[PDB]
Amino acid sequence: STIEEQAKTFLDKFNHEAEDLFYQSSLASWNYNTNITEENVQNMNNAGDKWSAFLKEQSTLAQMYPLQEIQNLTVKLQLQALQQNGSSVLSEDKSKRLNTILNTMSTIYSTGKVCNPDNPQECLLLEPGLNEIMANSLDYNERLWAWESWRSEVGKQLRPLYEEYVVLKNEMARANHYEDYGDYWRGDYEVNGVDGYDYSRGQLIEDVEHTFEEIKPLYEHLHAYVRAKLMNAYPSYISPIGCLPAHLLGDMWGRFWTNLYSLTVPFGQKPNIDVTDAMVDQAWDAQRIFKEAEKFFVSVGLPNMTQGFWENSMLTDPGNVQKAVCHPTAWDLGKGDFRILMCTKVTMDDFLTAHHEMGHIQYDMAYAAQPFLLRNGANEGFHEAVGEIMSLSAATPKHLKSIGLLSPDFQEDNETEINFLLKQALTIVGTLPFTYMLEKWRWMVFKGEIPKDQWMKKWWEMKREIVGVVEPVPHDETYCDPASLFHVSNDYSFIRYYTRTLYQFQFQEALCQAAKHEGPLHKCDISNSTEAGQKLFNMLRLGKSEPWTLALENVVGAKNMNVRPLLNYFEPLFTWLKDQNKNSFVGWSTDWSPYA
Amino acid sequence: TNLCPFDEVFNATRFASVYAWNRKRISNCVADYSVLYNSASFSTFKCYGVSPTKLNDLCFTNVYADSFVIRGDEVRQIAPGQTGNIADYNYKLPDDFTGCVIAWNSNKLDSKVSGNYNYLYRLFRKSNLKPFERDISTEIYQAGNKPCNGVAGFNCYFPLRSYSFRPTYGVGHQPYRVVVLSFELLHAPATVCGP
Ligand SMILES: *[C@@H]1O[C@H](CO)[C@@H](O[C@@H]2O[C@H](CO)[C@@H](O)[C@H](O)[C@H]2NC(C)=O)[C@H](O)[C@H]1NC(C)=O
Ligand SMILES: *[C@@H]1O[C@H](CO)[C@@H](O)[C@H](O)[C@H]1NC(C)=O
Ligand SMILES: *[C@@H]1O[C@H](CO)[C@@H](O)[C@H](O)[C@H]1NC(C)=O
Ligand SMILES: *[C@@H]1O[C@H](CO)[C@@H](O)[C@H](O)[C@H]1NC(C)=O
Ligand SMILES: *[C@@H]1O[C@H](CO)[C@@H](O)[C@H](O)[C@H]1NC(C)=O
Ligand SMILES: *[C@@H]1O[C@H](CO)[C@@H](O)[C@H](O)[C@H]1NC(C)=O
Repeated sequence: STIEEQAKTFLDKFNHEAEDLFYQSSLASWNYNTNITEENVQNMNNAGDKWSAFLKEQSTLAQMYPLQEIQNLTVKLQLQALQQNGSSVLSEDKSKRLNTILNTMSTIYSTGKVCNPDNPQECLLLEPGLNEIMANSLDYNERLWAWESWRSEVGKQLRPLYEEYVVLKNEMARANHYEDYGDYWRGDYEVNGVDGYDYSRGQLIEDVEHTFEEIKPLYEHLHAYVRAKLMNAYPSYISPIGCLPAHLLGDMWGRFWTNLYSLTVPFGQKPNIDVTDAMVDQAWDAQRIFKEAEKFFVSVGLPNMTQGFWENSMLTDPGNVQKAVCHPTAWDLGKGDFRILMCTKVTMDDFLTAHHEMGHIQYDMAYAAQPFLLRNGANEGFHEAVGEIMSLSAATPKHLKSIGLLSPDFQEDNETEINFLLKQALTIVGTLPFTYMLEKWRWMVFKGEIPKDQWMKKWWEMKREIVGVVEPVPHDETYCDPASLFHVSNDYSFIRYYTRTLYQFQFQEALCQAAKHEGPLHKCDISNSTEAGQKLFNMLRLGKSEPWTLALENVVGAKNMNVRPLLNYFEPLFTWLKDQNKNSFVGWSTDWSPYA
Repeated sequence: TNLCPFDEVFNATRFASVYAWNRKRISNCVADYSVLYNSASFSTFKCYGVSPTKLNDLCFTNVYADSFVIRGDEVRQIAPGQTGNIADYNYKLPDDFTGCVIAWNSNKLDSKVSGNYNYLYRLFRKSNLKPFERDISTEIYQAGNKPCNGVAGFNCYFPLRSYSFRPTYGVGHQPYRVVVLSFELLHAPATVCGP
């Protein structure tokens, strides 16, 4: 026998033996997350130890199967994932430093202490401290106290450690032969060995830059409108041809513009659609939310939930003495065990989150037939762009009438579409430049174009020209401002929040095209549509068996990421914004500074 | 009026593994095909070449009952002209089979929270099985070019594996008990007819 059919025999044993140990880890984690107790921490640790040991042992043994003697793509894909060492290439001396560094960073981020000057009495930390302070307040000085308190302590205590965190993570990625740690991250999108569907690591950068060039007008108009409406909340301190100060953009870092809605309302005296009252007035329980989310997927094209999902899933908070960690999740334990852990009230946000979490489950059931190592989304953005277009169709003022919650005589005025479109633009269009800039900064730091002493200088120059945000008080080369964010201290990628945003609008316009929808895209509803569900399933069922380019083409008909559908969605708002900005300046001058 | 031992077959306390399936010989008795068709407690009841009713009054020489336990998704492989692990390495049916296949769920009996490791099946074999053949050998499968010497290792595996049933599994992974009934028609008095 040759090498290929020997690898085929090896993978059979691996797939048989791996599914058994993955069920005990998931169930032990579920027991902890549903019922917190001291003795339910040891089982989780034991299961996690056994799973990790098995994975390491089988990864060691699978490196005696050279890839060059293999011609089938499926076995190559299954072997590549398992063969990857990771961080074990490091010497044991250089492996006791990196984990210690990461744990210290995580601990120092978790254990914060912000105390106001000349008063050691009260200290409020991040949750629910400064986060609540920088969520609802209209005082310049108070807002410019929490923004420098966090950067004064944490940054100055993460700069020395991060400098080491960079040097090791590169060398590891230099031992894995990838040029550096940024390209290691970009290797997720790589496709090789398929004609007409290949994709290189360096092409992702160029594909990202081109798209951002076709969103600048909309972001400039939104930025100018927000700036025009922020000169009245704070009578001054904002210049009409300048950059928005960092401590006046909702949350702390400026990652989301959502909390600026109370100050920026297109048409006041016209409230938005809320059906919480309707639910709470005519006896809506916690199951009817999950009984109507089923009849959506069943209506469109898709199978119904299993019996074990209706009896092994915690859908309502337990209360009493038993403790439960509330966070909406969707668990695939294997062996046909799907369940959802989330404590739900009777509101509208829970109703829309239910569709998200049920879409997550419905994506999992489709690729349960693939081998163990090929059960995931095509890339790191396919799995949260599928469970998110289901909340886009469960909130339109046509789905709600059809289920008996929005008055059957309701009228749709065009003074309310703009109000709904700014709520949806303060979250989607107002975060793309931040993600782009942060990931580009990390890419340059990892590559080496940014020397160690010009670190905080380049940060507050890309804030100027890419985002439009200015220092309220100048920072020298002693802070580490990006380290103040969660995904920079704890090692995580950050580009997945960009591409996903562009994917979810490519999908919808495709599905709405199969439903013969007429009118604005934002008013679409994929219900009772047997043509869109089949098209979505023809991508859901594959998993990681085929390149993400082919899976994307199966639904949208294009081989690359595109931004035009996102601009089509936000068209009326663009016209309104352009019409209401005939007496202002679009753009910002990168010279004005609050501290002069 | 001697009743055939159908209770000892369908109502056995413990069943057998697939690679060691149990065979029972039924002959010289009166067979009552009334607690099988009428009983609406069977998940799968399929007969090939013989109508279930009506044809329940035909004389046969010998009858065979083959019993084992598989999982839910594998029941479809107990049929002529089917491929898979169960059909090729465990239990093989001829193309011209004449008989019946019955399968029913047994979750409340064969599943345990800690896992039921008493049930086994064969994963590796040199060649496919001929029809109605049973192999209970335990020689190490030699996938490489080096001798295994009866010890597992690199490119040497133990041929038997366990199902590990648990109560919280899905329908397709739950245990199913399977009984296959075969009828023999030879140049014999055929003392098994049944009213
Ligand atoms: C197996 O044992 C049972 C109990 O002794 C027999 O009785 C039948 O049991 C089923 C439920 O398991 C009932 O639905 C039937 O009504 C019972 N029938 C009678 C006559 O009591 C059952 O017949 C036995 N199985 C076989 C194949 O004989
Ligand atoms: C939670 O765990 C404790 C373990 O101390 C156990 O006694 C209790 O029955 C569990 N409760 C539930 C609802 O599982
Ligand atoms: C690759 O291996 C899988 C699994 O055995 C098989 O189904 C597939 O046909 C193989 N590829 C080709 C091109 O034959
Ligand atoms: C799902 O639908 C099937 C028929 O399509 C039905 O047999 C089954 O009971 C349904 N499941 C639930 C939980 O209602
Ligand atoms: C889908 O069909 C149901 C069946 O009653 C109906 O109530 C609902 O309004 C339909 N959806 C749309 C968008 O018309
Ligand atoms: C809403 O429609 C009316 C009627 O065409 C129009 O006069 C008005 O300007 C529209 N509102 C906006 C914000 O475009």
